[PDB]
Amino acid sequence: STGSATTTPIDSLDDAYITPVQIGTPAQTLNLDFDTGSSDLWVFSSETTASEVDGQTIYTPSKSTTAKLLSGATWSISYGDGSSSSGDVYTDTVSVGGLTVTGQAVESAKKVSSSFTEDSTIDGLLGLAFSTLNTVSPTQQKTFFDNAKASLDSPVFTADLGYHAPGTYNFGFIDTTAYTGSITYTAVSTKQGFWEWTSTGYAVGSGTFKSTSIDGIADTGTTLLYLPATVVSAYWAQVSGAKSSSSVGGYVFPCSATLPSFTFGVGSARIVIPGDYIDFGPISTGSSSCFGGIQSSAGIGINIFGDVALKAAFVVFNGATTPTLGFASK
Repeated sequence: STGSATTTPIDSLDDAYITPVQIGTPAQTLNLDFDTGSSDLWVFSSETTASEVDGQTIYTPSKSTTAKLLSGATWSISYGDGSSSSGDVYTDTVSVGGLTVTGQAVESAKKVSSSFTEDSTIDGLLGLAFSTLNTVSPTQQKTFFDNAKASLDSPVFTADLGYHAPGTYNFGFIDTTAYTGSITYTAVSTKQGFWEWTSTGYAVGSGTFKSTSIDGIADTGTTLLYLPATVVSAYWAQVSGAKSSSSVGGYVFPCSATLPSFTFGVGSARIVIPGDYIDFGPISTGSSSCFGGIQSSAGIGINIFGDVALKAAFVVFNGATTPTLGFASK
């Protein structure tokens, strides 16, 4: 089997992407944030504290003839941005772009933090990291990809995120028309539960490539590119007037600037992020100070190849017995 679904930016900045997902019988369609940095499929629901729901579409398990309470199971998750959610668990039928999994754990939110409530466009998350990170207790549950894998034509999914435009998540096949050149594959460590790999270096604009190993994670659920402070300083030093602002929380730059590109290495291959992809717009409405799309990871503990980087590539998440990542230009 295979599946194919369109993923759409939630706003004019590409702050995140939503993909329609069918849950239950008859189908209830929710727009979920596919997140290769976490492993829980959770939704706003009829159980979510009413004051914490503000415009989202909810899953109502009592209206699904295939929903079953997973007795005794609870979940609770906290994300790198400080947001969080928790609740109980059902199993139900879940379909993405024509690919169906029966018995998928659907984690129903009883509580969500303010940033989720305040974002009316995201109805929940669909985790695509390794199932060892799933938070369900006392019986850990499998991701949608893990449950579908054995049925797929090939044990892979691909992320093809657009810049200010829709893109695609495919399951079970590699669309050879969606990228240019060849796909370069690189090793993955699953020891932390992430799609963790090592970039071979970077360049700023038309500058020379610096060969240096950069360990990080391929994370569709993080907006920006978070890299070591040395790398980030080298980038922003090429932008007149750019500075790190403790009050704003990162590098800012004059909105009048034209930004240089940023290149990262994948083995001997190179992925070029155009400068425009690094512009996240005014820090506040009407400001002439703009927020940068490359930021320091120094306060995180891990480097994160988020959407800024991934949307410059066609990315293969290869879930073979020994997982690997593939990157192609597009």
